[PDB]
Amino acid sequence: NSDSECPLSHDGYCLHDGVCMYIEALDKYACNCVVGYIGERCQYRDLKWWELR
Repeated sequence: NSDSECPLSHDGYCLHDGVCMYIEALDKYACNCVVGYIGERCQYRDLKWWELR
């Protein structure tokens, strides 16, 4: 479904960008702020781009 529609809330649920995407009628939630904040719901490191990748 690519369900990431939670407008002002995607950036509200989280911190330094906030993005809500994983649900998919599975009630999932991956919250991916920015390459510099990712942990459970974006708050640890730049794992995504620099640290791990």
